[PDB]
Order: sequence, then C-alpha cells, then structure tokens
Amino acid sequence: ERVFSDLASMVAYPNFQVQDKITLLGSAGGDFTFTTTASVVDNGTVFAVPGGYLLRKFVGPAYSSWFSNWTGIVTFMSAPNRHLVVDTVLQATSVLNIKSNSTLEFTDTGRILPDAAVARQVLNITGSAPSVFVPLAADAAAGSKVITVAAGALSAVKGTYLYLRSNKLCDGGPNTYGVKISQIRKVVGVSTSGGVTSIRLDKTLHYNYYLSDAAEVGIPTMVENVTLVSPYINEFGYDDLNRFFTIGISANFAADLHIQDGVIIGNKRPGASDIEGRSAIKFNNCVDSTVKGTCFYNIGWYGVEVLGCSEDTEVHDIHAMDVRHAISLNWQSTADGDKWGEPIEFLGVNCEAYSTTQAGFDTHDIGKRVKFVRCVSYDSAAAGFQARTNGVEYLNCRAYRAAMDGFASNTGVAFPIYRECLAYDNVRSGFNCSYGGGYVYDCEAHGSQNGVRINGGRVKGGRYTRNSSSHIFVTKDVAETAQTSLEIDGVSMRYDGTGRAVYFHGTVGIDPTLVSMSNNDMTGHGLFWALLSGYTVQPTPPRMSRNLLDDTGIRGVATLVAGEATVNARVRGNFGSVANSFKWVSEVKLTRLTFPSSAGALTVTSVAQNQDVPTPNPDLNSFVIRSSNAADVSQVAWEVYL
Amino acid sequence: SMVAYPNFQVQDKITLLGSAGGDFTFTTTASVVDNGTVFAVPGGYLLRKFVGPAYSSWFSNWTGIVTFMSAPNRHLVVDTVLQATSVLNIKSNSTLEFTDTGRILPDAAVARQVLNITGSAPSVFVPLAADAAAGSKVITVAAGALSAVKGTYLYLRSNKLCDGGPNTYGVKISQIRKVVGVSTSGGVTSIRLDKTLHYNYYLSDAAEVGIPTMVENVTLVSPYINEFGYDDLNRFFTIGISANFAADLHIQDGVIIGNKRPGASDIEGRSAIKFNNCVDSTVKGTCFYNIGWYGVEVLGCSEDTEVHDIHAMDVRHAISLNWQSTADGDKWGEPIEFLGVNCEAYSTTQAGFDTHDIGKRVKFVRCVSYDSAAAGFQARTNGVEYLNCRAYRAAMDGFASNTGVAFPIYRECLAYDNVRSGFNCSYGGGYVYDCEAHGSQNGVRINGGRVKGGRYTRNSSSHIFVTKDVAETAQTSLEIDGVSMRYDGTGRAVYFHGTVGIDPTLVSMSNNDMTGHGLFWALLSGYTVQPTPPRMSRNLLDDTGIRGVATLVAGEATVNARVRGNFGSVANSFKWVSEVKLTRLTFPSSAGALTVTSVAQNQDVPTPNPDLNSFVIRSSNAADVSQVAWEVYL
Amino acid sequence: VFSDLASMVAYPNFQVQDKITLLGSAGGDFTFTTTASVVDNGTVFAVPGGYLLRKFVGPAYSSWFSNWTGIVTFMSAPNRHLVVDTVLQATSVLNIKSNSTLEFTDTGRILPDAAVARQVLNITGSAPSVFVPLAADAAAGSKVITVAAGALSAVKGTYLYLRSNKLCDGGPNTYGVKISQIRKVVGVSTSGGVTSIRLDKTLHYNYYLSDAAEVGIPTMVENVTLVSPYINEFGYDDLNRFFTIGISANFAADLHIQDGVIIGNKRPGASDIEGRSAIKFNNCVDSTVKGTCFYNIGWYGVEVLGCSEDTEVHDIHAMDVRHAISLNWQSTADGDKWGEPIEFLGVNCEAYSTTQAGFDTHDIGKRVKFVRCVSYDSAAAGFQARTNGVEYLNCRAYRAAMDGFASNTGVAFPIYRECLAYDNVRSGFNCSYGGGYVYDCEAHGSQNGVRINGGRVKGGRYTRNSSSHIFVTKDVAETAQTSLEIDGVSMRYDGTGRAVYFHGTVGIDPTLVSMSNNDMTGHGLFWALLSGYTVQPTPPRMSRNLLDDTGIRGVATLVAGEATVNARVRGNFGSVANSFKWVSEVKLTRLTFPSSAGALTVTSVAQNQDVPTPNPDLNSFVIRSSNAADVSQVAWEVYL
Repeated sequence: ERVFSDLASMVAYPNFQVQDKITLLGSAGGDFTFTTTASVVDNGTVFAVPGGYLLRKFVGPAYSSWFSNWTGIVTFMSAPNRHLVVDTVLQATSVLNIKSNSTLEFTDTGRILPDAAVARQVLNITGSAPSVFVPLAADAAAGSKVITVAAGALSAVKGTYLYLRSNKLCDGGPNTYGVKISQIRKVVGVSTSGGVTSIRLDKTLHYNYYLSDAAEVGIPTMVENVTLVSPYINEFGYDDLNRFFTIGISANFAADLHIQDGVIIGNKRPGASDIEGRSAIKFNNCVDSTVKGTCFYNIGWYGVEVLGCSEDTEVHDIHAMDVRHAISLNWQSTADGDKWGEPIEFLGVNCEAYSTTQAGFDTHDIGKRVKFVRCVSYDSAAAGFQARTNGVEYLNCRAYRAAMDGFASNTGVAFPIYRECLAYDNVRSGFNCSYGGGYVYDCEAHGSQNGVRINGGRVKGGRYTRNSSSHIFVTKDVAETAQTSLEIDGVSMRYDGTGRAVYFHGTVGIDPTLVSMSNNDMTGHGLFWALLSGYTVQPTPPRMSRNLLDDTGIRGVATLVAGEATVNARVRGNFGSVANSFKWVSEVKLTRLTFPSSAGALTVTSVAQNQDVPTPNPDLNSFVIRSSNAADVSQVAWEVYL
Repeated sequence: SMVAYPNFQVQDKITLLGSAGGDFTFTTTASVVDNGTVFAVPGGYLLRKFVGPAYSSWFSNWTGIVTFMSAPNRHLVVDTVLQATSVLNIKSNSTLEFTDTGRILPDAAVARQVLNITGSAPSVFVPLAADAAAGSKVITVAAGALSAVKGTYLYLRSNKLCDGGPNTYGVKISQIRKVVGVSTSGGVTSIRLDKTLHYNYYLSDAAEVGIPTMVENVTLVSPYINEFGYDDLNRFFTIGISANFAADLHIQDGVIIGNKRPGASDIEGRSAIKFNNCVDSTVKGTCFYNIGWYGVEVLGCSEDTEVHDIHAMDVRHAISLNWQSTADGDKWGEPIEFLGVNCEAYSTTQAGFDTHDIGKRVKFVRCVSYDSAAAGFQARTNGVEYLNCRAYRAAMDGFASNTGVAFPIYRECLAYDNVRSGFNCSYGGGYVYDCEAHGSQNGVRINGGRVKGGRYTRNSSSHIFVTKDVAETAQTSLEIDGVSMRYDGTGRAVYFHGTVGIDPTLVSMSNNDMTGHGLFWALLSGYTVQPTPPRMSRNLLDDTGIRGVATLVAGEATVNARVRGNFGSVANSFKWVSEVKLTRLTFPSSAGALTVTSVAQNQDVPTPNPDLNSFVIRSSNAADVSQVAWEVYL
Repeated sequence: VFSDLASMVAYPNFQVQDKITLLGSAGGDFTFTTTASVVDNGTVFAVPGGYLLRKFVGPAYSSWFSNWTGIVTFMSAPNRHLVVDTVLQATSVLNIKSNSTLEFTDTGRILPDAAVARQVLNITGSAPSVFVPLAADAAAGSKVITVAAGALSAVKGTYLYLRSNKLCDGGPNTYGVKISQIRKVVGVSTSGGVTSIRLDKTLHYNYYLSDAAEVGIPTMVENVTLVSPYINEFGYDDLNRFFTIGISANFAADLHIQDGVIIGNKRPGASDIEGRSAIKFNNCVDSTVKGTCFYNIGWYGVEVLGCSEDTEVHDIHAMDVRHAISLNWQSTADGDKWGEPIEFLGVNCEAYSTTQAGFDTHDIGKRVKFVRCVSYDSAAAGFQARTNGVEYLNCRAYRAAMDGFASNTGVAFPIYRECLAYDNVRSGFNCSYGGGYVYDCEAHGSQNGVRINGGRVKGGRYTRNSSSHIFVTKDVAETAQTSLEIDGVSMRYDGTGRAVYFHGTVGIDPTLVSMSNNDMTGHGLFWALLSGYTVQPTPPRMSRNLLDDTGIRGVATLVAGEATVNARVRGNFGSVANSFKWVSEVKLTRLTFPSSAGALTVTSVAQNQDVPTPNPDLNSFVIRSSNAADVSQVAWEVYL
C-alpha cells in the first residue's frame, strides 16, 4: 500500500515490491503494479523506477491523458494489439505509426494537432511490398481459385497475404503510364503434390496471370485490422498558426483498415491553391478497407485517394468541402520506373462534395469495377464527376453548378454509364461523354448550354429542359475521335423557350444518319427541332420514328370526297436545300374507319405550311389525303408524328 | 455519510462504498455540484476519480444527471432506469449512451419533453454588403459589423420566400453555414463558407446574417425513452428528443414509446424526434411505438438530414418534413437535402412518409409503408423523388401528391392493394417511371406528365385513370409509353375522365402491352360529344391472329385476324381501328399500292369469336397477285 | 489484499465489511457476500463463508475469468455485457440471453472444440407450449386479433406466435409448409367476452377459423448484440478444429450481428456438409447481420428460415461456402412445419467461389430483395430464385459455371433491374422456367444472354454471346410459353451470336413474341436463329427495329411513277422450316407534291449474293406509285 501525489515522487521510490498496491494522484493518476521484468517504457502505461518498472493496471482501452508526452504515445502504438482513446489535445512532433490489430479512438474533444514547424504525415499504417518473388509454376487464368508454385519456393501461410504481379498492362482504362497488373490475395488453403504447391485464395484472380508475362508472386508485409474511430486531425484556426501537414492518414499494404467519422482539416490555407500529394486519406495497395462518415475541410489534394491494387474499397457518407477531388482513384507515374496496380471493386455511396477545385469525384485512367451511388457534387470548378477509366457506373448521382460539365469522361475514355443521374445548372453540359461514347439512361440535365454532349452510344429515357443551345449535342471532343451509332429513344426534350432538341455538329464530322430517334417527346420545337452547323452540303437526317412534335392539330377524322380531302393540322416539314438543315416531313399515320366499295390506297400529299407574317399560324397548315380510287368516300383517321 | 464529514484534508485518500460508489479527491477549487462526480463537503468538494465515461449509477438523483449534462464535453452511460422530473439538456461535444438495461422514464407528474438539444438564434443580424447568388462560396459584410470565427456558424436569412413547394404560409428563406475562411479588405469582410448558398441572397430582399449559438457534436447511442406498460401507469411525454440549432446531432438505434395510448387519437406536436434548424444530423435505426404525432419531424432550415433504417408503428407519420405557421408572424426555413432510406412504417394514422408544402431536394429510397389510414407516401412539396419505395394496403393512395403540388417522381416504386390508387398525381402532374400498381380501383391517377414502363394488374376500374383532383386544375400532355397494362379480368387499360374536362388528344400511347382488352381498352365517362382519341403507336391489343401472310387474287385478299375497331358515335367512346402493318414478300409486275379495308367483326351470340374477325387487303393494281405479310397493332 | 486466487479464495475469515484487492492476472477489487450467488470464477467466486463479487461499472472482460465454463455461466443470465479480450477455448455451447452484448477486441476469439464438432453461440427462445384459437377471422392487414376473454394473457411488449393450416404462399412450397408469424403486443382490451390484442405490425396472411387459426405465447430471446464475433481462426484445419453451426438463433428478436469473421466448419475447398451454416436465423424478427466475413463454410453463410421477418444482411463477404445467403424451406417428411421468411433484404454483399448458388432462396419466402450484391466464380448460379417474384436491383454475376441469374422448376417471374452478368458460362439470365422480367439488364460472355419463356426483356445491352443474345425457350416442353415483349434492347452483332433464338424443339411459337425498337445492327439476314421447326413458323411482330447502320435513309426522285433505290433493304422470302419469311419496313414520306402524286409502295427487293462475302451496298428496292406519272421526291427509311 503506497500512495503518491505526483509522478516524480512515485518514480523515485526505490523500495517497490511486486506485492505492493501502488496509487498515483493527478491528471494521469491510476493504480500500478511493480515488476522486475524488462518492460517497454512509454511514460503512460509503463514507467521506469529503481529496481524495475511500474505497469499501469487496466482493462479495456488506454487513454492519452495517461501519457506524459507525444513521444510516449508513439512508443505505445509502435506495438501491435493496442487500443488507445485520444481524450486530450495531442501535439504531434512526428508521424504516429499504427500496427496490426489496433484501434485508435477519439473522444469528442480528443485531437491530434500537427506540427507547425514541419509539414509531415500524421497517421501512417505502413506495410510493404515483397522483396523477392517466385514464378508461378503454371499460367493462372482470370477466375482461378488456386495458384501454383514449385514446392518449397514460397512459404504459404494460411490467413496471410500474397502479392501477385506480371508484366501485363492494367486494363481498366487507357492506362497511359503503362502501369502493370498486381493483386493482393489471402491464403486460405494449401496442398502439395508432385512437386507443386497449390495455394487456394480467398478471392479469385481478375486477370490472366501468364508465364509469358513473367507472372510471379511474393509475400508482402501487411498491416491488418486497424480501426480509426472519429479521427480529428488539426482544428479550425490552424491557418493563423501556420499549422499544416502533408497526408493525414497514409496507408500502404493495409488490410481491413476501417476509418469511421472524424474530421480532417487544413493541409492548405482556406480556398488556396492545390498542393500536390497532400491528400487527407491515402489508400495504396489496401484491401477490404473503408472510409465511412469522415468530413474533410481545406485539403490541398484529394479527400480520399485510392491507388495501387487497392481492392474492395468503399467510401460512404463523406462530406468534403474545399478540396481538389473529394474521391480520386489514381494512376501511378512510371517516369522513374515500372509501377504495378489499379484499383479493383470500388464503391462510393452517399458522398457529398462542395467547392472542389477540380472534379468532385474522380478517377484517373486505370481502375476496374468502379461505382458511384447517390453521390452529389456542388459548385465544382471543373466537372462534378470525371471518369478517366472505362465503364465507370453512376447510379442516382447528382451534379449542381459545375463550372464545366456535371458528369464527364475525358480523352480516350470509353462508355461511362449513367443511370437516373441528375444534372442542374452546370455551365457547359449535364453529361459530356463525347470522348468515346456513353450510355445515358433515364438521366436529366437542366440549366446547361447543352444537356448531353455525346459522340455515340445511347440516350434512353430521361428529361431535358432549360438548355440554351440544345438538349442533346451530337459532337466529339476532337474531330479525330470516331463517331459511333447513337440511339435517342423515349427522351423528353420539349421546347420550353430555350434551345433546340438536337444539335448535329457537322464541324467535327458528325453524320446524322448514325443517329436514330424514336418515340421522343419533342413537343413545341416546330420547324426548329434540330440545330446544324458546319455542313458543306445538306446532310441526310437521322432515322426518325413516331416522335411527338406538336400537341394540337395532331389527330382527327377526314371524309374523302371523290378520292380526296384537305385536312387542317399541325403537319410540318422542310423542303429546302440549305446546308445546315434537314429535308424532312411529318409521318402521318392513316387508318380507314368506313369501308365503301370505292376504298383505294391512301397517301399524304400537298403539305402546305402557313407563312402568315409576322406570326405564322400552324393551325392553318394542311395536307391532302388522296386515294388511288377517284370515287373513294372513306372516313380516314389521321395522326401526326415526327 | 461522506458529505457530512467534518475534516477532509487534500492529502486524505477517499472511498465511497455502495456498489455504485468509487475513489475521490478532496479540493477547495470551486466545482459544480452534481452529487455524482462532484459533491460539496465542509471546506470544499470531493471529485470522483475516473477516466472515460461517467455512469448514471454514480448519481444520487435525476437532478444531478441534469446538472452534469448541463455542461459541454460530457460522456454519460445510462446504466440504470432513470426517473425524469425535468428536461435533460445535452450540450456540445457530448455523448449519451444507453446500456441494454438503461432507460429514461418520463415524468409521471407532468407531461413534458424528455431530451432537449438547444442552440439559439442570433441576437443580432447584420446586412449583407453585396448580393450573394445561389452557389456563392463567400458572403460579405461591412468590416467590423460582426466577428466571424473560423469553425463557428452563421445564420443567413432574407425576405425571399422558400421555393421548394407551394409554401402557403409564406415561410421565408434561411440557411446555417460554417465559417471556414475570413479576410478583410477595403472596409468589407469576406467570409468563406463550408457549403455554398442554395438561394439568391439579395440586398433587395434585406438579406442578413447573424451568429447563432449552435449545439454541435452530440451523439445519442440507443436512447430508450419510456417502456411498454407506460399506459397502465398513465406515463406519457410531449416531444421525446427535441433539437433546435444543432449541428452534427447523431441518433443511433434506441426505442421511443408511448406519448399517446396505444391506437389512440393523435396529439398535435407530440413528435418522438424533432429536428428544427439542424444541420448534418441523422437518425439511424431507431424504433418508434405509439406516438401521438410524427416519428421524425424535420423543419426550419434543417439541411443534410438523413433518416435510415427506422421502424415506426402506430404513429401519425413515420417521417414528416414540416412547414411553420406564420399566423403570429414571420417564420424562416425549409428543409434542404433530406434522405429517408430503408425505413418502415406500419399502421400510421395519416401518411406513412410525408412532407408539407416546403422543402427542397427530398428523397425517399427503399422505404415501405403498410396499412396506412391515409396514403403510404404524401408529397406536398414539389419534385419529391421516390426510389424503389413500396406501399401496401393504404386506405387511400399508395403514393400521392396533393392540391397544388407539382410533379413527384416515382422510380421503380411498387404499390399493392391500396384501396383507391397506386399512384395519385392528379393534382399537378407526375413522372411515373417503371412503377407497378396492383390491386386498386385505378393503378395511376394522373392529369399530365409521363407513365413510362412498368406493370399494372388487378385494378378494378382501369390501370391508368386520366383525371384531375378538381376540374379547375390544368390538364397537360401525358405520355403513356412501354407500359404493361394487360387485361386480367379486371378493369380497362385507360379511363379518360370527361367529367373534369379531359381531352384525350393530350394523351399519347406508344408501345404499350394492352393485350386482352379487345374493344374495351378504354373507359370514358362524362363526355357529351364523342372525343377524338389519343395518338396511338404500335401498341399490342391481341396475342393471337395478329401476324400472317395473305396472297392477293385480282388485287384483293380477305384475311381472318384479330383486327378490331369501333365505328359508332356514342359520346363515351372512341372511333378507332387497328394499325395493320403491311409488307410485300413477292414482287410481281402487277404490284400496286396496298391498303386495308372492309374491317368486319364477328358477333357470335354468347361470346364473339375475334378469330373470325376479318379485313381486306386491296391493291391499287387490279391484277396484283403479291404475297403480303400483315401485322396487327393498336 | 491478496495476490493470486488460491490465495484470495482460500482466505478463511472474510466478512461483509472487508476491502479486498487481487493483484496481478484477473485483478481488481471485490466484496464478500453470504447470499447464494452463481459462481462463474470471474465476477463471482465461492469462498469460505460465502462468495466474492467483483466490483465494476461498464462491461465485464473475459480476462477476468478462470475458464470457458465460467464465461458460459456468466452469459447464461440476461442483462450481460461481456468483452472478449482473450482467446477462449470452447468445450460447450455458449448461450446468450436477452438484453445482452458480447463484444470482441481484435485479438479476442472463440476457438471451437477440436474433439467434438458442436454449435458455438446459441440465442434460443422457444415455441409456445399451448395455443388458443382465434375468436374471429383476421384478414391480411389486420392490426388486431381476438381471442375469447381469459383464453390467453397477452402482455404489452411481449410476443405472440400465430399459425394456421393455410399453406405458405411466397413460392411453389413443395413441402407444404404452413403459415406462421411472430408479432409484438402493443395494446390489449377486453369487452363482451372477447379480448382484442393490438399488434406492432399487421398480419400478412388471412388467418381463418376454417384454417384452424390459433395463437400462442413464444419465449423470445430479445435485444442481443454481437459485436465483431471471431469464431475459429486460420490454420484450424491443421488442428482438425471445426464446428457445426457458428451462431444459431431461434425465436430471437432484435438480434444484431456486426462485423466479425467466422471460419472453418469444413476443410478449405472441401465438400459441403449438410446443416453447417455459419449463421442461422430461425423464427427471428427484426434481426440483422452487417459486415461479417465468412471463410470455408460447409453450408450457408447466412441461413434464414421459419417465419423470420424483417431480416437484413448487409455488407458481408463470403468465400468458399455453399451459398452466401440462403432463405430456406423446412422438410415436412417427419411432420408439419410452419413459417416462411417475410421481408428480407440483402444489400452490398459479396460472394466468391460458392459451391452452389451465390445468393439463394428455396421455394417459400415473401418480399425478398437483393440490392447491389455480387457473385464471383460460382460453381452453379450466381443468384438462384426458387420462390416467386424475387427482386434484384443492380446485382452483378461474374463467371458462374451455369447461369449468372436463374429461377428454377415451377418458379414465377423473378424481377431483374439493371443487373449485370459477365462471362457466366451458360447464360446471363435464365428465367425459362416460369417467366421473367428483365429490365435494363446486361449480359456479356455467355452462350445466350437471356433464356426466357415469357415475360419482358425491356432495355439493356447484350454482347459477346456465342449462340444468341436472347434465347426463347423453356426448361421442359410442358412449361407454358406466355407472351414475350422484347423492346428497346441493344443486341447488336459483334462477331458472335445472333440476336434471338427461337426454340422450336420445345414448342416455341414465335408469334407470341413482339420485338419493338431494338438495336439489332449488324446481324443482316442472320438476326434470328431457329431450330426444331418442321414447318416454317410465322414470325414475331416486329416494329421499328434497327438492323443496318449504312444505306438506311435517303431521298429518291420518282420518274414515271418509279425509283430504284440502292439501300441495305433486307429480307428472306424462302420456305426453309428453320427460318422466317420477312422483309424490311421501309417508311416512305413524300417531300415534293406534284399533281401526279399517287399512293406509294415498296416492291422489287433485290439482294446481292456475292460469294463468299455478299455486298449489301448493292442491295436495292423499288418505290412504285399508283400514279404512272408520279415524279415525287420520297424520303425512305429502312427498319426491321
């Protein structure tokens, strides 16, 4: 039974015995056990004394308020299997490394303030790539459950990881840097027969790993099962104290790293220029890792940066304000040598971005199986969403007030897919997939120069309004890009006092006959449903089927007399030869409703359009129904389409 | 008795027993007594020594718990059954967490609120120095007009009216923002905000800004308010958890029960959870039973609010975004950016999921309403979006708008056995995309907009009902495209309501599946003169006798087929006939232009046989011997 | 004070007033008591004269306990919160009771007994011991049920279990499982000899007196939270260390399982073992599994059966299991069974290398939905529906050995919305058993993109399918063909299969199919495949499809009432049984209006037949007028 009023008194005491009950009072107080066994001093949980060590007695988490200084915190977390609650405002003077099976948790008022003297990383979760590789014993196709190596070449330990690579190029996107393939897999079974060890993986392979590509495998060092609960890195007012950092949380070769909530603020001054590499959270070669609920303010580079062969990565519920990209999947520069890995299986869901300096949500030109679900970007300085890898899918995303395009692909990028996405008041376009096609399904764009820019693919369903030039702009990024077939079907693209329905860009080589337009609502555009520019000669129109161009004077019944009737109706057409125009006429569907013996074959002719000045009256447009039988007196139903 | 003890000295080492007691320190420094972590004793105070959370079991009384929570930076674990006699206020950077056994029983002597999380409105406003349009990252005020501290909040308002919906009360705009940057130059202070402005804030509307005192960063973990059996004890409350001017309030799981008797009448204002002027706040997983008013009420300028995974049973609305009555003076704020996801409602006394007539960017995703006494879902603000929601057995409509409300959007929503209709957007248009309605009087009631895709069955009157709430509402164009609305022994495909002035020519019907309806694909009532029909393009009406090949003899062939039409003049009917598509398959020199005539329909005496209906293909060339493929559409 | 526990518990003269401390392992403060206590050797110890109780606030810790037996004893009561901060070696089932939480630190584990395969965690209520008849019919949607006054005592906040002889109606129900539901009492009143019991949730079947509808009081285990359960560990198979069921729940309410890892009740990649599911929910309500990972499981990852209602499975990863998720039937071979799942959500789940279907139901269950789930490398299907009207939203199947998505014998109309199927061997979607609704889906890399006997294929996109994109067929010839709408589908030629294959062998009538506004570009004369017809069948109705991309719109000027137009007009006019007779729809619109304007028609369709490669830029048709003087300019558009 030994009681001490302060730390210095306790640690100077020379008479401790192992059977003693020991108590410290004050801000780091607690109960202690004396031992002679060599213990790792950290001045919070272990203290040196004459004759041995004092060990704080506790179950559950450790608390930062137990520690004398930052140095001790770093020492404590240098070991695995730690649970530390940050319940004080810590002043960092070095990087804090976190090891396997560890949790760092913050209370409402816990903080790590970075060092104002030197910009450095705050939290590191750092594994490493293999130092040596062995060849696969045989090719392993995509979908393989097992890989094989020569017996004894590699220690395969169940529950640990392997890192596979080859010279095959990443294939998710254009991959302009020529990044090579890699994947991280967990060993779940092992068997050896005939000199070959067969290693069963948790997940199957997503590329063909071939010996002709020097397919090989090594053992990485992973940091696994790290939880960061409510990390609070820096604090508002940081810019008045010149207090910054580089990367907030940097992970490399981590597995099951889960980041929940928290706030990461201020590795640049508010509203200031971007700073290369200064991402808030960076996942490099991480597997089964997540960021859920974290908020980001005033970040020099990306909110969450995902690169290398990061696989089964998810970002949910983040709010990112004044950052370069809220989320960016990244490439790796091969300027200085080979690099390996693209992200595979990425989900961003229910995330919000405000005032990004570049695209709200971004990929670079590699990555596979990338999905964004119910994300929203507001007031981007560039695009709301930018896809640079192929076939990125967007489900129910929204972009508001982007300086350029709500959603866009980019040079050489193939067919992003937009489903029920909504674009409002983006300056240039709602959707810009004019670089290499797009699939635009049930989307809406309102308040742009053009609702969609597209060179080929499909615009199916959806609704477009308040677009000053046209609702759909068939164009290219550059003239060299190939136009492909474009279907526009079931789209509501009515006239609302603004632009035309569809703009064909002759300037860059658009052939309108590669477009087909079926069952669209183009009501109100009259003779001005199309905009054309840059044509040297009048081009042939798209195929057009059962579109709606007018809402009045569009169905009725006529009675022939002597084989003919004149019908007043909003029939329409252009019969001129002006180069930037189409020659076209309404499709008038005729059906016979009485059946005299003089019934003949019916046709539409004599289309006249009222050109009263200054205001034309389309209700005095007319056409003639003529029968091949000059005695025809049939009643004929008529319907006017485009 | 520890507190009555005469002679404590600072050095003295201290222990309170009693299984919920502990270790203590003496001090003379002034401390706030709560009889749980701090006690007055002659000469000074005893402070409990602990790290991590406090526990309710440490406190002698509810009043001590209240005093403890009256300060910010508190973490309290409720590990006992607490008997409230006053409101528990929670302040910033605080957590209230309940164990499996912890509970707050409401005050039995006074029905009152249980939890309050209450910030305050600004005490003074200053005008904006310049117009700030929607999308503005910065606002300006005269230098020295107020002190804007980075990390703190601003409350902006003007006389511009909220614009999310009809706004019949004339609620004015407001928003709450966080200061992230401040610069002063040339007598103007420019304040950079976390999030951009969502309205124009104009000097002409007396745009102004003040500093609210927010309660920020509160977490309520598994709140258990009241318990089953409460009604036998006559133990109720008014509002369970009331928050105003809060930021980052997060409520997780828990159960809130019983501010009315089970199945009893509603009580105005008795919401389980109320969010007024709250930002970045959420309710996830909570369960609600026997609530007099709304499960989660959301009002004022609440922005970026989410409700996930709740279950609400015997409540007025599970979720309701609200208006504010301006009868006694101006009010400010509509909700902006609201998500309800994966929520369930049972036996609501009014709509399952609701808005009033203001609110912007409101979305409901995979929510479900069962057995509502009114609608499953009610939109009273404009452009509410519903994704994959479901309504079962509502007493009126599965999904509905209301008077004056524009264009709800329904995407892949499903309506089953709702008495009146699946979807009722007859008040001001609707967009009904790939939806389904089964088991109603009418699948969809709609005055204008779009019904695209989807599938309709078991509707006794008709699948689609083109009508209005009142004859004075405008009919607008209606597209009906790609809809499956087959005959299944019940109603017709489309009902045109002449009584309220519906002009069928404003309707267009393309590529729908109307198989089986025969001559009775349309219902019409209230027409005094036969109306002109909708445009119709390549719909399916029959599945048999609908494609073949005919050979002309002397320019003619008679073809048996399920061709159909009505040629009469009855006011409540359409004159129409099949679209028969003809294509030539052989190419004699006598090939002429082709036409359909002599449509005849069988009228056998018990049941007509449409396989014996016929038409004639006639050529303009009297010697034509062409083979002609024919296909029958509506 | 003491220092080890033989030492503390040997002490012969404890009295109630003593202040006691154990130093070292499992250390803390204690007090003495003479009241009968449940010895657990962690929080309660027997001592000369009575018992020592550990003093603490908040959770207990497994590090406090001398052995597994004590852990089991502690958790045998309700209202327990235990943190597993050690590696526990199980030798018996751990039962968990109401209002309890079992939480694991990253290193905490339960290692199963290597000597005997048994269950690890049990959360076990019980069915009623007695039932009483309903006093009146209670239709679906009822809020209240009635019983004779005094027949049963219904306590607010407790539960009821309702059943009748009516058969479960979610699917084919080949075992004849009967209906049941679990409901919570929220109100009770009695009048005129009848007790009316108000329920939390409404009834989802008609409960009729003619079906012997009855109700009893089950004993539920309620409010159990399992935080990060870690069951078994990698390398278990080297120690022959297995189990049967990992977490088995029956008659539980508000059981919530968060994260954790369950591994190894079979050897890696070994044969399935009947019944050895990782998690099993039987007759559970308002219960969830979120985040859990599963490896090397003999049966199902999550098994859901009985009248489990309002069950959700989110965010799981399952690798080397029979099914990741399976809703189950109950065999009635030895007697009557009751209950089908009602209201089930699977969201954001991932399956790899399942030995059978990735995500599964058997032939009962109502209101089943899978959202954003993904199956990789299934040895059977990615997704299998055996109950009626299972809905799939934005789900993905990759490289299944059979079908990406499939129904099965006697199963009606699964619904696929925006689902994606890649490189599944046989098909992307196989709903050829009983119809399907295939909406905006994609299938790439299969023998056939979709196999279907009736229903709708609407929208979507199909590529790289070796036989055809759509296969109109049946499982067996006895299955009914119903109408099939194919509309708005992109099913272009890309060097692989045809657009649509009509299976005459099983009696497919092509006229029951309608094809409108599809993109069939590139297929030329080979847009259909037919087999097993003995007589040329009549084709589907076709409306405004795209078959060619070049030579498909122009303007012709008639001369003497005719113009020859070179265009990619197409048709087949032969009689070969496995072929259709058909021709392009050429839409004609007059652009000039001479007095000699007559009615227009297409004739003389001529198609180049150069060997080995035909040149369709040499195909032609003639526009002919009824007026031999017609000189009209005529717009022409070529469709299928």
